[PDB]
Amino acid sequence: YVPGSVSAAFVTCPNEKVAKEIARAVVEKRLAACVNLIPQITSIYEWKGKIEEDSEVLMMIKTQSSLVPALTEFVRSVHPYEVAEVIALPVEQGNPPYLHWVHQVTESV
Amino acid sequence: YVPGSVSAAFVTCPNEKVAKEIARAVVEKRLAACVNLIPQITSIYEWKGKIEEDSEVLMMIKTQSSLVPALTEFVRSVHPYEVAEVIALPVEQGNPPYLHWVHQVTES
Amino acid sequence: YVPGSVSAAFVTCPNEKVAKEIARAVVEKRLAACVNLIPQITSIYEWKGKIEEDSEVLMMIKTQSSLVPALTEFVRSVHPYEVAEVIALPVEQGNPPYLHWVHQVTES
Repeated sequence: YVPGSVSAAFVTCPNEKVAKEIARAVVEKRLAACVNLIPQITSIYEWKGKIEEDSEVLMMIKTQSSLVPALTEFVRSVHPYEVAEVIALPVEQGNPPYLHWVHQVTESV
Repeated sequence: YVPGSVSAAFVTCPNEKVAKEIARAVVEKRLAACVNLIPQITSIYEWKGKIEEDSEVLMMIKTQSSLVPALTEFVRSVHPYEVAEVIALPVEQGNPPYLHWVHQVTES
Repeated sequence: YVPGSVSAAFVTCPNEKVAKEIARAVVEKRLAACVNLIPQITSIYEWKGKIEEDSEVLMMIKTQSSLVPALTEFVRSVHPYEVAEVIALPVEQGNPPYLHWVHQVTES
């Protein structure tokens, strides 16, 4: 395992149906090895000077770090918002056969 | 995008109502760009030798890394418990215009 | 605070009753200081040429970075999976007495 060669990316979505469309497509396209959907989130941020509280879904995405720029761009291309929240945090350690799988199921088309 | 220059911080609150109040507060004060609250969490740890399980709310907060010290101090004050659990993890990549927006709505 | 001396590990489990026995066991063995269980996740991934969506529980475990291999070995020895997902992310900043507490309850 090379530290930092896998990453967990977060993306938030307006509802569960868009989240699952997008989760299903990143995996079909091999941009990611798996996606965990966390429903029922409440997002709180400022917009147009006012504080909003939206009902959302958070996606946690496991992919190779070298693929996050293509993941992200795919995300921008389909996402309802027009500035989509994508962040990716490096995996330093883990289950060595899990990490390998992430690499396998996501490499070389 | 400068790697490491935005962090995602995670904070555990005893219930929705305090979590929402803190989340509102840190965003109004521009200590954070946005906060995701995740309800119906269960936390398990040792207390004075013995396993507990609490019912809580986990907050994920995005903000500039150089702001992590003040957010944490804000969270410490404001308080229910004595030791506030805040950890921040470095964001290495992501959607540039989004990360740019984080830096601007918390800017200096 | 030594940056990256604490880690946040994510483990995905089939249900609440499994995540909970593992959660209790890692805390008890002092492989971890604190575990949060996030219920009601959907996992999406390709298996056998098609998309699977399973109903699952995500655990988030705070512990000493130096303890992750022993954490991971234990998780793998008790976990129904057959390739359990365990990933760890370095905690670069946060609440120093909290982080000191993570180290004390898992002390070497």
